[PDB]
Amino acid sequence: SAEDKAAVERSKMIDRNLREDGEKAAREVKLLLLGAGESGKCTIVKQMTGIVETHFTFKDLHFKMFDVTAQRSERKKWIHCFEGVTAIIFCVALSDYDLVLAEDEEMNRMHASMKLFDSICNNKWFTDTSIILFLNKKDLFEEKIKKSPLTICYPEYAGSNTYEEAAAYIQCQFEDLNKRKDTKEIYTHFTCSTDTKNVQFVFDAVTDVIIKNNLKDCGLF
Amino acid sequence: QVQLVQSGAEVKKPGASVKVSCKASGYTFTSYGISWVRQAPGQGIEWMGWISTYNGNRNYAQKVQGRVTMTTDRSTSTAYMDLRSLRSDDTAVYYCARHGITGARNYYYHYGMDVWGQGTTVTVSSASTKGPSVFPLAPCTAALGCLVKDYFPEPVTVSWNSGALTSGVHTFPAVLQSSGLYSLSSVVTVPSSSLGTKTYTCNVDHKPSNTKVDKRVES
Amino acid sequence: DVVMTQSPLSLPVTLGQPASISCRSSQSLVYTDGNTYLNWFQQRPGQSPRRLIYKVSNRDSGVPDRFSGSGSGTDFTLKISRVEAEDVGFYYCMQNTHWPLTFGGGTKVEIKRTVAAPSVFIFPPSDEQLKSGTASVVCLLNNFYPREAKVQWKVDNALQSGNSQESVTEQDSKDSTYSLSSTLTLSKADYEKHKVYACEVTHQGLSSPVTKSFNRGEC
Amino acid sequence: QLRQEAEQLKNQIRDARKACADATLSQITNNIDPVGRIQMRTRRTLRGHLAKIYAMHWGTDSRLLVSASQDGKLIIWDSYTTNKVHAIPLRSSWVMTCAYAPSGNYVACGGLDNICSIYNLKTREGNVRVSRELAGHTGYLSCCRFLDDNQIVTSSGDTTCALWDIETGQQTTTFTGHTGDVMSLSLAPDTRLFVSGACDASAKLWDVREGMCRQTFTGHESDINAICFFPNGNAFATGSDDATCRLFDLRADQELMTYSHDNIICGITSVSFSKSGRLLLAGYDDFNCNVWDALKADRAGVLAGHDNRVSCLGVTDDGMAVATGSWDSFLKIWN
Amino acid sequence: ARKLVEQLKMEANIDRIKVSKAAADLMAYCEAHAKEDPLLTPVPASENPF
Amino acid sequence: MKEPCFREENANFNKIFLPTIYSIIFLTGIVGNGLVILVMGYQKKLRSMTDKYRLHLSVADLLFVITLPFWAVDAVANWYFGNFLCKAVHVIYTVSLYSSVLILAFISLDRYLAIVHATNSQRPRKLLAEKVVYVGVWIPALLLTIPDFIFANVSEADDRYICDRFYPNDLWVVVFQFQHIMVGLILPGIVILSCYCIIISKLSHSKGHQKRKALKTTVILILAFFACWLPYYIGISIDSFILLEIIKQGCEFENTVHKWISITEALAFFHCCLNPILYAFLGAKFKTSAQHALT
Ligand SMILES: CC(C)CCC[C@@H](C)[C@H]1CC[C@H]2[C@@H]3CC=C4C[C@@H](O)CC[C@]4(C)[C@H]3CC[C@]12C
Repeated sequence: SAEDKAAVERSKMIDRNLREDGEKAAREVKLLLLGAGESGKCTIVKQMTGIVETHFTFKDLHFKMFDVTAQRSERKKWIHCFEGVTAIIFCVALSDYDLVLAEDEEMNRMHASMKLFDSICNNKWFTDTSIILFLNKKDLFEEKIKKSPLTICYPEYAGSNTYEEAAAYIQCQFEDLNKRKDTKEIYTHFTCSTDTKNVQFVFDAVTDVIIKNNLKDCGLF
Repeated sequence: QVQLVQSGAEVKKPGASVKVSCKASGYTFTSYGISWVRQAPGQGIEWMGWISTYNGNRNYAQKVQGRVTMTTDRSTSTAYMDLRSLRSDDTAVYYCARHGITGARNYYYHYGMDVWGQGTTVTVSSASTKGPSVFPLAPCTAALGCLVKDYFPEPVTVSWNSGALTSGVHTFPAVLQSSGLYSLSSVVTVPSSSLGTKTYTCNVDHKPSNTKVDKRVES
Repeated sequence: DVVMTQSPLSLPVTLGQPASISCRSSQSLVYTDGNTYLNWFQQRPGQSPRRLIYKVSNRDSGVPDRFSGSGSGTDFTLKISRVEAEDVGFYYCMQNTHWPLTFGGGTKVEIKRTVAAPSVFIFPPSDEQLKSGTASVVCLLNNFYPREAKVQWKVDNALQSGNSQESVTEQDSKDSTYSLSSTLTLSKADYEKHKVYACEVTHQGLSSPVTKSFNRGEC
Repeated sequence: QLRQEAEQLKNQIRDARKACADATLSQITNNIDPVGRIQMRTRRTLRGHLAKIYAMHWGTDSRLLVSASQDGKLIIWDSYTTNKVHAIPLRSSWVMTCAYAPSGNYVACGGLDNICSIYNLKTREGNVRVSRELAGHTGYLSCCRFLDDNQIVTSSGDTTCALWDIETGQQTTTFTGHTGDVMSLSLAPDTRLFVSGACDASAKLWDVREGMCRQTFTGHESDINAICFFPNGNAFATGSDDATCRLFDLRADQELMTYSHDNIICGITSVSFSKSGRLLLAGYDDFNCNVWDALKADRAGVLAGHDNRVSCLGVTDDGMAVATGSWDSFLKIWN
Repeated sequence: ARKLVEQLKMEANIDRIKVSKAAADLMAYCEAHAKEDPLLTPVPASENPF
Repeated sequence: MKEPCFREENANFNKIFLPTIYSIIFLTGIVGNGLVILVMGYQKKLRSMTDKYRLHLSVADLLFVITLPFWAVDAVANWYFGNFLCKAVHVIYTVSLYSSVLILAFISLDRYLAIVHATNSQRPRKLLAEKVVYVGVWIPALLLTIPDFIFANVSEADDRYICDRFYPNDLWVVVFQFQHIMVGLILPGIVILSCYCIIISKLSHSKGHQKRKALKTTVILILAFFACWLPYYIGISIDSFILLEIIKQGCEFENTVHKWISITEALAFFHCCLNPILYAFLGAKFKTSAQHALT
């Protein structure tokens, strides 16, 4: 029975290969990108068919980003494939309060962004997946507030037309749209034109997520 | 086997010092202790000490305190007992017996005195070795005997006709005189049917002086 | 320490009959953990003490089942069921619960026998001792029982005391009898000043006090 | 004008279907004795996957099966001896389907990359190499089955199903008419017709050569997740997300029997039949697999071995074994 | 809307049969091949590959 | 020289209280370790980096626990099992005692690596828990039982047998006691106190719920280890000191310290019961695994 032993040896070899591949895969970091208004794929791609995978390495850590904006099908039928990703990166355009949706003028675009953030954050699959929030287009928003007061989007807003206060208010609203306060955290960053600083925050957030995951795994809580 | 062997008999002078040895064998020496016990002639047994054979923690009797010292030799598996400043009262027989149990954590003394080595006799006197003087006994069934007076030290064995007669023979245990030497007698009885035809002789043996005295006894 | 007394001091035995030795302590022989470490010894003459029973009841291996122990508290004893010739010798009881250990007084287990009259002999001194300068006479008592024997020297119908030595032989293996010796040692001056010498013998088995006498020249 | 006529056409079809309803299946299948309570235990337990399992397929020799997982691996096992015969690393690790060709030479794969890949197993050097990549769909591929060694049919989420041609690599025919995403597909035993259930709670019968939809069956409340033909090819059974299973007949052209229970509130992920058409197997979301009875609608067994949702299921061609793979990364074989 | 009207016309001009006939055919198929079905009737371990 | 101090034992304190504590510890420890071993062995998912450490510790605790009935029987009446078991029991006790304290140091190193160096330290943890555990836990523990083979044997006195390590002279006792303390407290104590302190220094100022929850558990672990193992070693140290005559306070002091050692060693035996609670049943992941393994 030489063939039997040869088959067992081949099985053992291709079984030992799988362990190495699995270790290499589990050493990496996987991120998911989302965006409501302008598809949320503009700033991240440049700073560095259906699904587009982007690879880069920063400070001895391998990152991937999956862009699912070309999947215009029903979202509940394929969103469970992404359960278990390390984090979700969300893009919001701050210079979107005074604009209206292209299809209809009834709905404000940034209300659509709030709706999408509510749908993503409180989904049943993402109960432990932390969310990194980028608020894009800060310069255009700062220029826009002075000409057009921020009262078309928030009827309940009461305060000065100042950039810092309005930005803090928007950030507070988005962070307050969260419900699972005891299982996930939301990190907010105002995107800057120096890409190095913009990609340092992602590194810090993913390091924090990794530390908390290790705490859960190692049994300290 | 588990047995204890001691020294031999010894005679000393007042004010001297003595040492006796108790060589043990047949058991793990360093797990027990050794106690030294004496027994004076015609007086009750009494205790005079303890020693450990393991980290040497000795204890002594209140009366013999300051006059006796004990040491052990773990390499040769034996124990000693040093006594000094001897009086005449020290004449006794000193015994050696295993006593107590030891160990790293267990350390007691309520475990009985079992092996009980054979023991040595010790005597103290102010004299030296003298020879025994044997005299026949002249009578008037009849008995006969030999008399030994003023000899030293114990013992002396008296044989009748060099052991040719072993019927109706009596040897009297020696007694201490007031002078300071022992004296004893031995008497044998033979019916007077043929007393004149037979003859009787004594062959005494003073081992410390190799003295043999022969006496023929007639009325 | 703890003083132990045991009674009777002497105890004669007839074969096939029980004997009982009892010793009671000064305090309560109970340790903190309980138990009662009191053990009994037997010392056959010409040997070393041999353990018989320990912890009041257990008997060490190799001891005949005849010996038994019982009792507790501060009053308990030892009893022998059947007694043969190999049960003669001293007996002691030792406690090992307090520091130090103590030994009993000791009871001699004699063997009982039918009372027999004593045979009394007289051996006058010979001439060699007289020319040496010492005169000694003996009043022989042979093959008698029991130890009770009051022998006193009678010279010129006068009682002389303080200058006589007594020796007693152990049990006879064949008949279980005794033999006492009374020695009267006198100087030449005292010996010549007196003429008649005799020993007065009083024995329980004797109906009347027998007296054997002699005079100078006749013997 | 056209809308009013369309409603009238549908009304006549409904009236025609109701007239044909002479007697339900259960009334005439009341006499047959119930089958004994089926109790199957795991024979093998195939392991080596490090992530969820989304599909599997059985070879036509009843020995070799291929499983697709999210770790990026496509493994061909050997059911008899547990030995792995191959391990093909995918180019894209988001896979939702697999197929294993009747000849045994080829396999297939698909997923969120919108592209079907055909791998060649029996190569000259013994190494598995991609033989073709099929592109043209605008939505995620959900299922794909081999018609023969040269033709393959796929169904995607863009409400279309199409018939391909491996050697030339272009779509040959496209079947349209659905409203929502197509979630499953099943070929007939004679490989001349196939049916697919969509997200609009409806199923349609297509024609591989004619290219026109022939029949439409409705009755489900939510998404249809699985489908398969009855062995003789005159019936197919669907399982949907609303915790129900249903059986249709092509000739009678309406529903016959519904398999449901009050305790079941989770949806079905995969269904399959047995060799004689007597045991409608089903996979459930609540970690369980239920064995049904195609004629009496009475549960006859439960397969509870998995710690996570069961997502694939299949039965060998000889009827010897049934294999289930779940999101806990383990395959099991029952008999 | 034109395609829907045309599609409905083709699917309505087909012949139907009674439900009892199809049910009887399914029952007959189930009975006929019930003898060779390892899952309904377990195979003895002598011929059982697993 | 000097006088001799003989041990004194209370009938109740040695006959009724110690057997009950030994029995309670035996039952609780065997139940806990059995549950942990069954949960670890009956799980099918994988063996995480810390699921390979719970098994070592459970095995060591089980070996320690098996020893207790023999000690209880010895404390009640006497030793009946002969001379071979008087060596086997000591060997098992020593091996389990040393391994069960070195495994804690390795677990502490694993956690420190997994938290402080989170991004890059994925290789060293695997190397440790797959290769160095045998070199650094089981090999020294086995090599430290040569004195148990050599100097342990039962001795006969009257009708009572005592099983103890009999040493020739006092110095062997002191050397082995100093080795015992140095290997059982000092070596793992510094590692535990140096890793967990710099973990809680980093898990403190954060306002998250999970970090605030893990800080309390780490502090509990630090306090439990030392509060369970410290008094016994203090007693051992002050006994070794008086064996060198550097402490001279009579004999009642020696009897008192011996009573303290006897009463606190039984307290220190509770490690085999407190380990499964602290390292297994206080984790959410292990709770989920146990619930899965129940079915
Ligand atoms: C007498 C002494 C040496 C005890 C002997 C038992 C020791 C050596 C045995 C008992 C159970 C064993 C463990 C059993 C299972 C596993 C899981 C594996 O993935 C790593 C090794 C590990 C963790 C073993 C290490 C060795 C081990 C701890």
